[PDB]
Amino acid sequence: PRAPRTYSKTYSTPKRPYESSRLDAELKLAGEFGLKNKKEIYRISFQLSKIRRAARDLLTRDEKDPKRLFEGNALIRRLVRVGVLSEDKKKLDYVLALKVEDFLERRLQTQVYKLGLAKSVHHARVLITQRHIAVGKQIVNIPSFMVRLDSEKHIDFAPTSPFGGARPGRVARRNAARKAEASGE
Amino acid sequence: AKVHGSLARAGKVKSQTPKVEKTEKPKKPKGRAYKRLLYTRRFVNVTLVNGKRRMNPGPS
Amino acid sequence: SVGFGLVYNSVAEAKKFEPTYRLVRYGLAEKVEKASRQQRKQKKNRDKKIFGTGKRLAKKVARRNAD
Amino acid sequence: GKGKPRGLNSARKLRVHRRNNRWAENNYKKRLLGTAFKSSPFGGSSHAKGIVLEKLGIESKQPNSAIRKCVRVQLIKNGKKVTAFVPNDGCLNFVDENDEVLLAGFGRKGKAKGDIPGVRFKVVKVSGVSLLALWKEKKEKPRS
Amino acid sequence: ARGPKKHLKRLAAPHHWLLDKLSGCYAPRPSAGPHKLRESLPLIVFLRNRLKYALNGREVKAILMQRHVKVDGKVRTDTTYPAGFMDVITLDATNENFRLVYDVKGRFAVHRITDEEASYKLGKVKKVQLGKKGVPYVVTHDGRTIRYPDPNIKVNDTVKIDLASGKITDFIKFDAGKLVYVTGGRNLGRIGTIVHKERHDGGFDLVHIKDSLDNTFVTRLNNVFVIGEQGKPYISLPKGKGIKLSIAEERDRRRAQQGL
RNA sequence: AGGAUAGUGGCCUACCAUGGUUUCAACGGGUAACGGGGAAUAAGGGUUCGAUUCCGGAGAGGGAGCCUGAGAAACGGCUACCACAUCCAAGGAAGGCAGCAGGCGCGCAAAUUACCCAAUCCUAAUUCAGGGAGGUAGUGACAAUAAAUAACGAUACAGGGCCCAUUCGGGUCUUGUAAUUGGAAUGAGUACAAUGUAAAUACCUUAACGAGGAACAAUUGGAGGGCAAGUCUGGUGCCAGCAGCCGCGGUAAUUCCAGCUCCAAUAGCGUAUAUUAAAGUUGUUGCAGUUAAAAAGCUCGUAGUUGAACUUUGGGCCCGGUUGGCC
RNA sequence: GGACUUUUACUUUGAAAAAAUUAGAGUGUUCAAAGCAGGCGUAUUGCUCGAAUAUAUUAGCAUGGAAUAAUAGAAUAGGACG
Ligand SMILES: [Mg+2]
Ligand SMILES: [Mg+2]
Ligand SMILES: [Mg+2]
Ligand SMILES: [Mg+2]
Ligand SMILES: [Mg+2]
Ligand SMILES: [Mg+2]
Ligand SMILES: [Mg+2]
Ligand SMILES: [Mg+2]
Ligand SMILES: [Mg+2]
Ligand SMILES: [Mg+2]
Ligand SMILES: [Mg+2]
Ligand SMILES: [Mg+2]
Ligand SMILES: [Mg+2]
Ligand SMILES: [Mg+2]
Ligand SMILES: [Mg+2]
Ligand SMILES: [Mg+2]
Ligand SMILES: [Mg+2]
Ligand SMILES: [Mg+2]
Ligand SMILES: [Mg+2]
Ligand SMILES: [Mg+2]
Ligand SMILES: [Mg+2]
Ligand SMILES: [Mg+2]
Ligand SMILES: [Mg+2]
Ligand SMILES: [Mg+2]
Ligand SMILES: [Mg+2]
Ligand SMILES: [Mg+2]
Repeated sequence: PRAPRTYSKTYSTPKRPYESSRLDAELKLAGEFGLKNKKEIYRISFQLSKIRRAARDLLTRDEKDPKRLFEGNALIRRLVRVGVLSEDKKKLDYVLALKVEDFLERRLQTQVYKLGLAKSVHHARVLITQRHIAVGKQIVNIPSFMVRLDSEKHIDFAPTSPFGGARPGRVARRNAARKAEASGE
Repeated sequence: AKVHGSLARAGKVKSQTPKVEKTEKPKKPKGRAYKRLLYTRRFVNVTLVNGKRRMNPGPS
Repeated sequence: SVGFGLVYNSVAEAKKFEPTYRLVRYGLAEKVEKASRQQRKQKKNRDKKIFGTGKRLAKKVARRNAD
Repeated sequence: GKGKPRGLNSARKLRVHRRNNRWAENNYKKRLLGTAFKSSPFGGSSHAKGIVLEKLGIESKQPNSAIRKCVRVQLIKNGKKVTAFVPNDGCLNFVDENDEVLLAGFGRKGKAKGDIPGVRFKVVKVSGVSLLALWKEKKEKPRS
Repeated sequence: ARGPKKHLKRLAAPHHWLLDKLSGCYAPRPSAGPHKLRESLPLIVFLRNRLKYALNGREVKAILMQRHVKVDGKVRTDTTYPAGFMDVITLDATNENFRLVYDVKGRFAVHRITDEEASYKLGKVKKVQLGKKGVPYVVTHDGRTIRYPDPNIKVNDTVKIDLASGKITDFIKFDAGKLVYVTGGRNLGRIGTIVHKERHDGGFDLVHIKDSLDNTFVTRLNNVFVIGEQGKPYISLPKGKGIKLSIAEERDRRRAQQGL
């Protein structure tokens, strides 16, 4: 006896398991964005499915419907806040047209790579997982973080990272110790 | 509808298969690195496109 | 790090309102010596079987076994 | 009016007609008759346990020609006798007789598979050990 | 079964207490008292969850056992004491006075009053009847039995109770145009004036109420509580005054006063 | 009418009357039925499930009966019987885990005889006592969230280049290959400590240790079609086996047994059973009935369903909310 | 309070339909599943936003409408008006 904790699945798997077109398009997304799974693509497609469904029944409602206005503005605000939907094209007809590439563009792994700072998406991910990037003053080690368009200018190297300062790194320290051992004092 | 056929030959082909041990080879990367390998192998290193592409060619 | 703080207007009211476990944390109290929860419950259930002080029962048991 | 009634007040007729005609469906008939619990070797369950009574060599249906290596099993919870296929190259050697075996259906919801006549169960485990683990040598049967 | 229930499972408590889903299997079960269970606010919920003066029930009991809190001028050491609508809560320490009035979201609000306001409460007349020895009396919404009421007082009227002596100071009739407060249903917390009252003899008299901005709503008479004349309430209303903004305009003022 | 009950009432009794339900499905039978809030799937309509965190109900091995009490037909109350069963000195006496933990049994099928009242609350004469209620930890790949198993250089050949690289240089630009080669980076793990906690475990944080085959080595299924992925090599020769289904296997087996390579999903992936979609193969939306399954041989006919048209229209006036439309 | 009441289906609005759950508003639980938190100073003696909203089907309740579909009315006038 206690209130159940709520949980949800964040992905769906596709309908036909083996479509060469979908398999190629998914692998191209994984390669271009440095993803680990097809589940990473599936999770985005699942998020589009919920967003597109919500926008869909809102558009079924006529204009100036209080619910269509209120919820449609909140959905537009959130997607504009996260950068998936442009600052213009602020409409439900335009949130209906959003793609998986729009969401993958806003991952921290992509943004760490595109703001210099990583020289690769795979480099960006390992730097992220290894606690080298702080989105603000907060270290973020999740590559799917959804930078929200106000944090872009705050993304930088973690202050407690050897790429940020205050420590030259564990392996560099051991190697410098060996050199001191061989050389002297 | 006989149910009492000969059972002496069970496991014949498997037990008489010449045993060969797997050849040790360098490990493949796991995870995001393997998908990276698959992406370069199929979309950047694309050289043989027989039909549309080829993936396990036989010797020829 | 983020936590919670209490400042009392004197030590005595701190000892009045603070939980025992926090006072033991600060050395302001002593962790009372009590038996295990199972031991207390078993002792209570054993003493339920005695009516009165029970020293009459002990006297009779001693005398019956002696004679 | 193409048959069925269309009046706004014909709900009783339509629901009763649907009730009558759902008995023509296999699944609805079986579920509402409770035939899995009543007339089925597994009493409606997904798996069952039994004891190997004897090893059988079943001659496969034409045009195939093979000995399919099944076992007669007596189920612990029912006492019913079933025939279970023993799947792999060998693996009949692992089964022996008087050993307990975990049986499963095969996937055709009844309806004996392939070329194996009258066999609708397959051995999954023997003596508490997976046939797959025994076949791939990952594990051994407990002799004692 | 077999007798009265003593526990209140969390997820079965009144929603307006705003108790968290997790961190507990149970909720404070209000004691028997002046207000109904679903319409009450236990003292532990008020002191701990609303006023944050106590971190847990043990501190709520510690506060109450020193006789700081008082409901309608009496100490009420009970932890689950069922304080309700228009109850006056006094804390002699902090010199603080509260009246339990719902905000416009149908929840008890932390509403502060002065000492002069805390000197009295209002009661809705639940019944008027002759007691033994033929002595008339009124019964209010908080269970108060008040002997020798003014004969003009009927049911659904409101009385001003001295709360030092259990005495009526004056009263308000139930007539069209009088300010009322919604104490139940889905319009709980709204304030407006009676437009008219439709009878429905045999069951459920209804009341038509419009607020300041001419928004009309219909509520059962059981939920309607007279609180004053046209304007000028006899109690100090909470912030909002029961206007019931829509969510769009609610959001508009959120973004207005959050950006200065 | 009386009795009984807290009280209404065939609840019961006496007398009296002959009523009451039912093809709009009574009565009976079944249920691998507790009901609901809900759950799964689903374009819409639907289909299946709901023992189970909340609400209501019922029960405490099966029956019945009763005491105390405001409240129980109470079972961690009693009485009796039935079933099971413990102790015994044989005289007797004591029982009820569908509370928690735990055992047996049953089975395809489900965890510790742990710690604590610190929290949530509840009870009591009560701030204090108690609470296997509850919380904490243990087992736990039920389900769910996030997401390591590498990243980056230099040396090898690609080549897409320009002044007709003439035949290649030019400070071209290295995406891919050299079981090379370099220094960086980090947590899995381990621990000073602090934090955490009722006390701890863990998490979060953190000093010192912690990758070169970074052996700190990811699996599960597959590679004829459906259906993404070999006609490569060795084995076997209608055998062994595979194969949901169509089909493979009888000496070139892309289908078996293996090695190599490849594909799919991936800390998960298969198998069985059930159920939903697919199923417009249950059909209201929305099926079919000449010949594929299906128009009763034919007519009458009750219940059901369905059932032609017609009764104040038209014109006018006034109030009067909404978009912008013109500083 | 009536020399005062044709009945019904249907539809509109309102209300009611516990909480959890579903959809959904807000909020950087480091992300997310979640949760109902939190945020801002002058951290010198505290200031402040929230914990929405919708759906919840049938039956019952109140209400507007009067198309559709039934029903009733004055024929031995035992009719209405007064
Ligand atoms: Mg018909
Ligand atoms: Mg109970
Ligand atoms: Mg009577
Ligand atoms: Mg049952
Ligand atoms: Mg149910
Ligand atoms: Mg149930
Ligand atoms: Mg059951
Ligand atoms: Mg009972
Ligand atoms: Mg039992
Ligand atoms: Mg009993
Ligand atoms: Mg018991
Ligand atoms: Mg009990
Ligand atoms: Mg148990
Ligand atoms: Mg299990
Ligand atoms: Mg406690
Ligand atoms: Mg429990
Ligand atoms: Mg590993
Ligand atoms: Mg092969
Ligand atoms: Mg293919
Ligand atoms: Mg369909
Ligand atoms: Mg058909
Ligand atoms: Mg035919
Ligand atoms: Mg004929
Ligand atoms: Mg004919
Ligand atoms: Mg007609
Ligand atoms: Mg979230």
